[PDB]
Amino acid sequence: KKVSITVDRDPVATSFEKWAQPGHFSRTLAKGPKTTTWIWNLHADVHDFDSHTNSLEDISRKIFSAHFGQLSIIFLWLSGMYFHGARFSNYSAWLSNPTAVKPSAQVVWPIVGQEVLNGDVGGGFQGVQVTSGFFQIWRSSGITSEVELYWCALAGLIMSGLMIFAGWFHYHKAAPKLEWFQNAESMLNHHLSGLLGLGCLSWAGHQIHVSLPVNKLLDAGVAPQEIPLPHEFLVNRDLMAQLYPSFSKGLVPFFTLNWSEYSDFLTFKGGLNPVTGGLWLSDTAHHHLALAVLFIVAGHMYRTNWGIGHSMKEILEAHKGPFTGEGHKGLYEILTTSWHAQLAINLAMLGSVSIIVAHHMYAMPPYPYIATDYPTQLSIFTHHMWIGGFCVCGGAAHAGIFMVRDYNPAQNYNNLLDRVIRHRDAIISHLNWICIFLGFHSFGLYIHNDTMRALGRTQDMFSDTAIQLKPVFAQWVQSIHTLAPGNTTPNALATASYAFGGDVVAVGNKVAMMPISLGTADFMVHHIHAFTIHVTVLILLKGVLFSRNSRLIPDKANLGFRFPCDGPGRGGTCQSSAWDSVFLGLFWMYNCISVVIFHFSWKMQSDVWGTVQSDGTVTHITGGNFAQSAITINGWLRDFLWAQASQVIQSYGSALSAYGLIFLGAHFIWAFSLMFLFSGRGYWQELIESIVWAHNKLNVAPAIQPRALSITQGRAVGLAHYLLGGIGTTWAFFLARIISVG
Amino acid sequence: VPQTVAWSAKTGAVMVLSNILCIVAGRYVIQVKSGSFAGFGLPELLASTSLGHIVGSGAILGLSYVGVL
Amino acid sequence: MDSNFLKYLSTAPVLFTVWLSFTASFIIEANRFFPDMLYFPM
Amino acid sequence: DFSAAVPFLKRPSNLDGAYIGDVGFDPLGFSDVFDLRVLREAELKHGRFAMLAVLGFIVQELYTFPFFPKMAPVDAHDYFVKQGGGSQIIFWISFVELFGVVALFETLQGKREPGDFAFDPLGLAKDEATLERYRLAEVKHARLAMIAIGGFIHQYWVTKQTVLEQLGNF
Amino acid sequence: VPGDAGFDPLTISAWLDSRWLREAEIKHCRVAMLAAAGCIAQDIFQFPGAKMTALHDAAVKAGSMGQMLFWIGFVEAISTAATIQMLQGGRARMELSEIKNGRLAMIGFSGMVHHYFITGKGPIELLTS
Ligand code: CLA
Ligand code: CLA
Ligand code: CLA
Ligand code: CLA
Ligand SMILES: CC1=C(C#C/C(C)=C/C=C/C(C)=C/C=C/C=C(C)/C=C/C=C(\C)C#CC2=C(C)C[C@@H](O)CC2(C)C)C(C)(C)C[C@H](O)C1
Ligand SMILES: CC1=C(C#C/C(C)=C/C=C/C(C)=C/C=C/C=C(C)/C=C/C=C(C)/C=C/C2=C(C)CCCC2(C)C)C(C)(C)C[C@H](O)C1
Ligand SMILES: CC1=C(C/C=C(\C)CCC[C@H](C)CCC[C@H](C)CCCC(C)C)C(=O)c2ccccc2C1=O
Repeated sequence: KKVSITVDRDPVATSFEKWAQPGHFSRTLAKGPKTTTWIWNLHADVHDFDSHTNSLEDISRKIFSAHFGQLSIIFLWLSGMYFHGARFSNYSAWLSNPTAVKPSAQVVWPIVGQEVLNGDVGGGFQGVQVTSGFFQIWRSSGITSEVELYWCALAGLIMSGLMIFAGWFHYHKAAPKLEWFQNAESMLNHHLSGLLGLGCLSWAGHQIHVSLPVNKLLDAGVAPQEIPLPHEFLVNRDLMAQLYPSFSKGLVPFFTLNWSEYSDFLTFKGGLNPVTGGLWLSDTAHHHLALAVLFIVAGHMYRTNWGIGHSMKEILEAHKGPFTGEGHKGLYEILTTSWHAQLAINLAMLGSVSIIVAHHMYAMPPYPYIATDYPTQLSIFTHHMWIGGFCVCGGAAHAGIFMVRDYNPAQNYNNLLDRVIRHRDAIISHLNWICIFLGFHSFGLYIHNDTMRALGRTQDMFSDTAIQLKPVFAQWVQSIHTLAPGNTTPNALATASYAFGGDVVAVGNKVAMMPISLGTADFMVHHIHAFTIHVTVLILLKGVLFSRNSRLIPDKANLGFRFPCDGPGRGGTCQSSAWDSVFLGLFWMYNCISVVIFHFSWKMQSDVWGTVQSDGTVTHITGGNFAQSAITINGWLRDFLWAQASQVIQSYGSALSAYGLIFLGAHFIWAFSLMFLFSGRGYWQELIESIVWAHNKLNVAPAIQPRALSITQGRAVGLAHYLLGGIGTTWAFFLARIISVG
Repeated sequence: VPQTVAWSAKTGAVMVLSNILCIVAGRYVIQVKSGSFAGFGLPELLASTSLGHIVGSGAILGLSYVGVL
Repeated sequence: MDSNFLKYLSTAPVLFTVWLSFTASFIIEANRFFPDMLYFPM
Repeated sequence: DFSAAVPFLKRPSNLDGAYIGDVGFDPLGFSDVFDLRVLREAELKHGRFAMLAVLGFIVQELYTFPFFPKMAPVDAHDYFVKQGGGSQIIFWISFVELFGVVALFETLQGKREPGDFAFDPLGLAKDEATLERYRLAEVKHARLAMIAIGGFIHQYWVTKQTVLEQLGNF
Repeated sequence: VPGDAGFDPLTISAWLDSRWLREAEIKHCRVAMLAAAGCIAQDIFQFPGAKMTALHDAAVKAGSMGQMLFWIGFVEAISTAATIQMLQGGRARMELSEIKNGRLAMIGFSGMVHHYFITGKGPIELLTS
């Protein structure tokens, strides 16, 4: 039983004394401010626990309790989302008419004329239209009343209180020892089996006993207050067997392995529900039940306390071949002694999963009536692309913090890390060449087209009409997925998504999903994507690989992860740190994700979204202009940015005037950021000197001597306002555009 | 839909076979622990029969799928 | 009341957040009871 | 040692007969986590509210003031929400509770017993012995009235009959 | 240590606390004692205004089982404090009699309930016929 619970009791005293002493956590900051730099250095380094403490135990304790604090905030956030749905929303009116009522769960106070924001969202209601997709979640959950939304809100508040108690309790009363945190086999067994496996299984149970009966009655057309309460399905097994006759047999088919009996509610239909335009919830129930089984199975792989299981160290040390030296030896020690190495992996994977979520949810719309709510489809795609891109760049941020700090060459001799660092010139030169090739052969095709169209030579352009760059591999994969039902997925009845080909699914005369054809414009913008992702990898990988040393600076690890430069010598070493590649790679992430959401927005409006009428033909939002106009930059400028900015500019005096104001406000913040990005600290300190002089003249100089921001903080402030401004402009542009027309 | 059959002694036979198959396999391949009377305990027995109900359930469903039953 | 908790509430960010929330709050209230004051009424 | 009340439960250890009414009943171990002075202040405050409430019921069926309409105590809650006297009572309770907040700070700072407001106008407490018995009786009544309160309000909901009329009928 | 016939063939005692095992066994003993005696008692006589397995669901609609659940749940909460404080740190004949009759009650109750599945009848009702 070497996997055991070990706790120090009453480690840290619950006292308000350190609250009154800002900066108590570091030796530099605890002696108080003398310049204004102290104030900024206080906020900058506060959650950098491994910069304050030497011991991995105290660092692990601070992290565990801070994760409870984060959970408490998320539960509070969720509880408020339910309460605004319960109290300030048109949810009940939306349940009766999901295709007519626009979801709204935010009402403004009348103060300075701002009550114009309470627009007519429908259902005898005035409020701010919400695009987070909660209404579609709640109907998928089977909520059907505001009373149940109040109970969910209380359930979030109780959980929110319990997490903040646990964070206090596990830091101040019962803090686990380092040997508790260093149980990677136990944690993985429980997080696969217990968290993910029982998470899916329990949710499958809710889906089967609550979501499936309630949503069958809704899609049959029964009024929400005419629907039995969710526990009457749990007790009256006769009533549940009316909707799904397999329930007449109970749990004998489950235990005797006669699973085919359960095909009423555990289907493999594929495609969409014609009534709601969403995934069949009988499929999602089977999906979560099947996922639950193999998460519970996966969580029995590793060895804890009984000899059965794998040692993760043994798996890693055995995988070594003739190209890779000692192989994965020493990686277990890295990943059970470095939190940053763990955070680097988990941020890159969570960011990747968030990017996948964006693609899977628009193409295979999971919730009822979310596919034809186009403001939600655009909002949750754009939101989850940004979460993914940010989290991916923090994976390289913390891979750099690992390499600078937690990397020890003595324990990493001739293994995979040692070998990567020892040919990093070959990696970075090959990536650099790919990015030049990719930029020339993706963006240069656009420049070729701008010139040819401007020169009157439309026969010389790369277009469907002219020279054709077809995406044959993507078209071929689309062919296979339409052929899969009955052929390579024989028991499936419909395709995984109608985006691959097949029918047009219409709900309330609006397209839910329909085949997303790929042409020359799709070939061009996909290689635009591969170029922007590869350059982002190039900037971030070069920062991780050269974080400790270069040919330029032989001792970059002694300067740290985050330093501004090593002087104007060697020609100039401005922005040479690993932090400065995260800084430069967040711009190229911003560039990458901006083109992705622009590609998504224009393609869905031009080729997918719109209205169906007689003869079954579809009138799209921008009328199919993507194919012949997304091949030039002038087409993107004119037919996408200029044409679709009309709604946000003409929004003044409407309920969308808030988006019009945020459009201008974010344009401001973006431009203001360039003051911090294009300027240097030395100018601003000398300007402050004259301002200090005028204060000295009036005897009003401060005792905390004002300083210009650090070189790094000028970069961090410039990047933050650039991101706030750039993303905030697109947020207003996307939301005012798609609320008006979709 | 893949045909499955109500529990019969044939279903039992496959399950029994699979459980025993894994009990013998577990005596051979479990690396950390009288062919079955050395070092055999409950976590070894509870693991081999857990894989038997995984292998047996898969075998039963597959043999029902193809017609062997 | 605890003197270390009162010394915490006397810290610059709390007082800045409280004072400017109080300041913002009586501008908001003044514009509720007396709205649309483009000029000093005279 | 073992708990006086629950023989098979161990004594909590923050409940060592310091307070009057201590029978060692604390299974959830809220006294291992939270300050027992705060908990005792709440115990006596909840109990005093409950005692005034149970009497509040009983007298309100027997008599009501001529200027106020005759009606059941839960109906009185809703009537005085909309009439204005409920906010009156809420304001004056909240006013007293301000000096109660000061009182609880005095208790936390060590200078006051948790429910002691020095409220002995009629001099009923004579010396140490009678005061210990009186406060034991107060704690026992306070806990009992908290139980009682749940019964009158919940029973009125389930069967729409008042406490005295429910004893009178059935 | 009570009721030790040297009968642990599967050796559960090696991989779970003997205190936890004894507590669970004696709880199962006493619950099954009440259940088996109650199962025979219903066929012997009936409480006014009030068969084996379906009567569970005939009783839940009134709220009887829910109320009993609430009070068992309360007692089991103080009893989970009991087992945690047990675990974190002329009469022996009577303990052995309790544990023996309780194991017998587990066998007996299992018999009566599966007899209900066989015949839709209670224990002594079937015995009579
Ligand atoms: C967590 C997410 C979240 C978010 C973003 C919102 C957002 C909003 N809510 Mg909702 N709400 C939430 C959770 C949330 N709520 C929860 C969990 C509940 C249940 C209790 C509610 C219950 C609720 C009600 C009942 C109402 C709102 C209302 C509102 C709106 C105005 C709030 C306002 O100005 O009050 C401002 C109130 C103040 C007292 C101002 C306080 C400002 C101080 C100075 C902030 C300082 C914080 C402090 C310094 C932190 C440090 C502590 C210190 C010790 C140093 C706004 C849209 C209102 C609305 O929609 O009206 C139409 C409304 O009436 N909310
Ligand atoms: C089955 C066991 C189990 C489960 C469910 C979890 C669950 C979790 N752990 Mg893990 N953990 C476990 C065992 C388990 N742990 C063990 C054995 C160890 C020791 C090796 C650890 C060590 C560990 C560390 C070091 C950390 C976690 C963290 C987390 C949280 C991850 C963030 C998240 O997704 O939360 C959100 C998802 C949720 C579902 C929220 C649920 C909140 C409760 C706690 C879940 C369980 C409730 C209960 C069992 C369900 C009752 C069901 C009932 C109604 C029928 C999550 C609550 C991290 C964290 O955030 O710390 C707080 C973290 O830093 N765990
Ligand atoms: C699970 C996620 C996670 C976690 C736990 C951490 C944790 C950490 N990171 Mg990492 N990081 C993450 C994600 C994460 N990061 C992501 C997604 C990125 C990409 C942007 C980075 C990029 C990154 C860098 C580049 C650096 C860190 C650093 C740090 C450490 C110091 C934190 C601190 O003191 O900041 C204190 C927190 C603040 C000062 C907050 C201010 C930040 C912004 C500007 C405010 C937020 C704006 C807001 C959302 C919008 C405002 C609305 C507007 C309209 C008003 C800590 C170890 C630093 C370090 O040295 O580590 C050793 C460091 O240099 N991280
Ligand atoms: C429109 C603005 C713009 C442009 C064109 C570039 C261009 C480039 N950047 Mg820069 N960058 C920009 C803004 C821009 N950046 C900003 C704002 C930042 C701030 C954070 C950065 C930060 C940055 C970093 C950190 C990195 C780059 C990299 C790159 C290169 C990518 C490789 C490539 O595509 O090669 C192909 C070249 C192009 C697409 C340029 C346009 C050429 C077109 C096809 C026309 C060519 C016409 C032809 C030459 C005419 C010849 C005749 C004429 C002379 C008369 C390329 C040189 C990366 C790099 O150098 O690695 C390879 C890299 O690591 N950039
Ligand atoms: C302290 C102080 C002073 C004072 C004072 C004051 C105001 C003192 C007032 C004290 C009061 C009001 C005590 C009341 C306690 C009530 C209890 C314990 C509840 C019993 C109910 C039960 C058991 C029940 C029940 C039942 C249920 C639930 C429902 C029914 O269907 C059935 C049933 C009826 C059986 C003064 C000013 C004198 C001065 C002095 O110097 C200091
Ligand atoms: C919401 C609202 C209203 C209201 C209201 C109110 C105030 C409703 C009242 C709620 C209360 C006080 C519920 C508490 C009940 C006490 C319980 C359950 C204790 C049971 C003892 C147990 C389980 C065991 C005891 C034990 C046993 C075994 C024996 C040994 C001792 C012990 C261990 C203690 C209004 C009227 C204002 C109207 C308004 O429009 C809306
Ligand atoms: C303007 C500017 C300054 C001057 C700006 C300073 C000294 C900071 C002024 C900030 C004031 C003092 C407080 C900020 C309050 C803001 C109104 C709100 C900010 C939001 C959060 C900080 C709360 C630099 O120091 C600098 C340094 C390096 C590169 C570029 C620049 C640069 O561009």
